[PDB]
Amino acid sequence: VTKFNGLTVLPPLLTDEMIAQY
Amino acid sequence: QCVNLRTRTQLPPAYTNSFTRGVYYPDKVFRSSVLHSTQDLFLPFFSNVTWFHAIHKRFDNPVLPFNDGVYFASTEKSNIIRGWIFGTTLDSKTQSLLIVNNATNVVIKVCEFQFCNDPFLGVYYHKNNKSWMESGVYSSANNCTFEYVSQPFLMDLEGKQGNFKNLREFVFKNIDGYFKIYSKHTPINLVRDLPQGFSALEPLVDLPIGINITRFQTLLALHRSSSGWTAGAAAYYVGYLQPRTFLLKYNENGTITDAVDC
Amino acid sequence: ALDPLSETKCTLKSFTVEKGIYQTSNFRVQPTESIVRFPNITNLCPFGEVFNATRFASVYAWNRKRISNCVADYSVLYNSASFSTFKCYGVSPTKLNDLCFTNVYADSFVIRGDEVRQIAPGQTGKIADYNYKLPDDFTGCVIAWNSNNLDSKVGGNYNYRYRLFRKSNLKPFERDISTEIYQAGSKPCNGVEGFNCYFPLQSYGFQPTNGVGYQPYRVVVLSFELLHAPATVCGPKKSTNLVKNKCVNFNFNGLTGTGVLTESNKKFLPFQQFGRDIADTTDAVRDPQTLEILDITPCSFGGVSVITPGTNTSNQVAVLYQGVNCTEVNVFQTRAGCLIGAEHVNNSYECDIPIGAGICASYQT
Repeated sequence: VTKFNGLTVLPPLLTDEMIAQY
Repeated sequence: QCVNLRTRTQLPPAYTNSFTRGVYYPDKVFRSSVLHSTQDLFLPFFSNVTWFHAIHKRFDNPVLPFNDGVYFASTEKSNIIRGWIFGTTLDSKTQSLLIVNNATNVVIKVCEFQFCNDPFLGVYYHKNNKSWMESGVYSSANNCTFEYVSQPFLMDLEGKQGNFKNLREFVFKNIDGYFKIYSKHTPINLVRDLPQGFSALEPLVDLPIGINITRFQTLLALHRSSSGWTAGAAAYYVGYLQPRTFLLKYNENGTITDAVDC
Repeated sequence: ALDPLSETKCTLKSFTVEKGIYQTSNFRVQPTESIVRFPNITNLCPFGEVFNATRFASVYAWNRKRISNCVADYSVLYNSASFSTFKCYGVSPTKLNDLCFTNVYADSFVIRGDEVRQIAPGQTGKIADYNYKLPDDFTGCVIAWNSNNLDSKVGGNYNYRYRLFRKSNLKPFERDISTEIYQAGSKPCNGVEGFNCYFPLQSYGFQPTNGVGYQPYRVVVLSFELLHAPATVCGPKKSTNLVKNKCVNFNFNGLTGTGVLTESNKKFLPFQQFGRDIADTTDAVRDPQTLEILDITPCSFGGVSVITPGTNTSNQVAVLYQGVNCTEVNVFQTRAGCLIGAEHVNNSYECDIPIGAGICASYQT
C-alpha cells in the first residue's frame, strides 16, 4: 500500500506501533 | 542576382513518416519525476513531413508557407542550410526577417531587404585553394527595425565522407510577436534519411520582433569551381505545427524522455 | 486576547469551558523582510560619448545617437557634475531608470546662451523653428554645458553654424541641411543672394570674450519614445542581497511569492529559472545574478489548540501549535507540534485529553 494553501494533514491518535500491540 | 539557378528543378511533394519528432519544452519551468499535460502547438506524432533534396538538377528551394509555424530536420555534413528568410512578401516591399550563419555569429535583422530572385548563401570561383572559405543573398537594405547577434561559436561547414553522422532539428514559432526558436544537434547513424527514436528541442533565443510572417525560404549553400552554380549532396525535411494536446514525462533530472499525443 | 483561556471562551461563546481540547486561532509567521533580485545591469550604453563628446556637430546639422539594446543608466544626467543647466519634463530623472522605452535618442548641438531657452517643448524661436523643434508631448530632458573654453575661437568659430532662414518651419526632431536660398520679397532670387534674398545658414559669434548669453553651450536633448512596439531598452533595476532561513517575500525577475530560501541539490537548466510541483506551485528557483539553486520552503503556519481541564478545576492551560516546531518560544516537542505549558513524564497513564501521535494530557498532582 503506497499543501501550503491552508491544507494540513493531522496525524492519527494511535500510531502503527500502538495498533500492533492491540 | 536577377537570373535564377539554372540547375534548379522542383521535386514532387514527397514525404515520409515522423514517429516522435517535434517535441520541445513549451516553457522555462523545471519539473521532475512527474507527468504534465499541456495544450500548445506541436507536431502530431506519426505525421507526414515534406522531403526536399539538394544536389546538382535535383535542387529544391521554394517559398513555403508559415501560417502556423514549421519544422526542419537537416540531414547534412557541410551545413547546407546557412540561413533562412521569413516574412510576408520576402522583398523590399514589406519588412522581411533574415537569418544568417557565417560559422562565427548568427546575424538576425529585419529590414527592407532587396533579396535576389533566387537567393543563396553560396560561393564561387573555387579554382584552387578552396579551404571552405567564402567568396550576396540580397542587393541592399534600409529602414531596419531589429538587429541581434548570437554569441561567438564555430560551425563545421567542411564536408565529410561516409554516412551522415549529424542531425539538426529546429522549430520556428511566432508567439504574439515573439519569434521564439528552438533547436537541437545530436549525432546519428543514418539509415533512410530520417533516424527515429526520441529527443527534445531546447529553446535557443527569444526575438521580440512583432512582425507578421506568412511564408519562409531556405538559404542553401552553393558552390562552383549566380545562374550556373552547383551544389553538394544534402537533404532536409519540413513539418507543420498543429494545436494538439500532449503529455510530457520528465525524469528525475527534468529532461523529457517520452510523450503521448492525445 | 488576554490569555489563551479567554480565546477559548470567545470561541465557544461560553463563559465556562469543559474538559477536552479546543481550537482557537491559526498561527502564521509574518514576513520580516523582502528580497528583490534581477539579472546583472552591466553593458551600459555610452551616454558620455554624447554628453562629453570631444567635438559636437553644428546646429543646422545636429547629430543624433540611437540608444537601443542595452541598460540605460540615466544617473549620468546629474551625477556627471559637468553641466550648467539641467531640466526635465514629464518624467523625473530619478524615475527614468525604472521606466522602459522603445527607442531613445541623444540630440546634441552647440548653441548660444540666450538660445538655450529655445530648447523647450512648444517654444518658438530661431533655433526652435528652423534648426531643432521639440513636440508638446516631449517627456525627456535637456542638459546645457558651457563650453566657452572649448568650442570658442577668436573672431568666431566657423565650425559651428545654424539656420537663420527657411521657407517653412521644421517638424519636431526634423533635420534640414539644405542650402536653398530663402525669399523675402516678391522678386526671384535666381539661386543667388541679392535684393530681399538671404543665405539660410549663418555662423556663430562664439569667442572667449563673449558674455554668458552669447557664449557656446554644449546642449544635449535626451529624447524618449514610448510606442506600441515592445520595449528594447530599459534602465537598471533595483535589487538587494539574499536572505535565507527567514520568512520573506519574493520579487524575482519572473517569480513572486512568500517563503523561505534554502540551499538544495536541485538543478535548473541554463534555459530555466523557476520550478513547479505537481500542483503548479513553485518550490524552487535559480538566482538571476549568482549561480545557485534555492528551494522555496513557505513560511510556517498551523492551527492553534489549547489543552485545558474543566473550568471548575483549574485555569492552568497548555497551548499546542499543530504542525510546527518550537520557534517563538515548559516546552516540549512532539510529532504533531510544539507543546508549551506541560511537563513530560516517563510514566504512562490512561489517555484523558488526547493530543496526537499517541501523546495525551491530564491534570494531576
